[PDB]
Amino acid sequence: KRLFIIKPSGFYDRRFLKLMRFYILLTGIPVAIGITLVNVFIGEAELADIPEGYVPEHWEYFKHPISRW
Amino acid sequence: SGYTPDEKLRLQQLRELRRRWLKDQELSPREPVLPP
Ligand SMILES: CCCCCCCCCCCCCCCCCC(=O)OC[C@H](COP(=O)([O-])OCC(O)COP(=O)([O-])OC[C@@H](COC(=O)CCCCCCCCCCCCCCCCC)OC(=O)CCCCCCCCCCCCCCCCC)OC(=O)CCCCCCCCCCCCCCCCC
Repeated sequence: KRLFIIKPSGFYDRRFLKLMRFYILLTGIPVAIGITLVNVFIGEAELADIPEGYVPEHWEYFKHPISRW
Repeated sequence: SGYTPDEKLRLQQLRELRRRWLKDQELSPREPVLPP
């Protein structure tokens, strides 16, 4: 003998959670994929002494490619 | 020293209504229909 369980409407909370997850993932999955691709294929810079008679650009003092960009 | 006749009648009517409502709370064999 199954009975009816009286509950408050859970449709709207579930819809809000689904929408928030959808938008966050929509904007974040490309970001994570791009970060992973950049890390794998464009590694961090390597420390090196400044060659004689050469001045580096202002963005050539950082090691992460995203930070340099 | 016990239920008065008015109290007896009111309790009987309320009990009948309550039992009818509780019976109505039951589920038909198909009630949880699922969307495709
Ligand atoms: C969702 C709904 C809910 C909503 C809730 C609210 C959410 C709000 C979110 C808002 C936005 C988020 C903000 C965050 C932004 C920050 C981004 C950032 O800075 O990235 C950081 C960081 C990136 O670092 P980096 O500075 O860019 O890289 C520096 C190096 O150059 C790199 O070194 P490398 O050269 O080695 O390269 C490594 C590379 C590649 O490395 C590898 O691939 C190797 C790893 C596996 C190899 C192991 C072997 C496996 C394969 C072998 C088998 C095959 C071969 C053999 C087969 C034959 C078998 C016999 O990997 C990476 O680059 C890391 C990937 C970056 C992903 C970060 C995602 C952030 C994006 C922001 C938005 C996120 C939205 C959420 C959705 C995300 C997607 C679902 O990424 C990480 O998170 C690293 C985490 C590593 C930690 C490991 C876990 C250890 C845990 C220790 C603690 C234990 C205590 C318990 C706690 C447990 C908790 C885990």
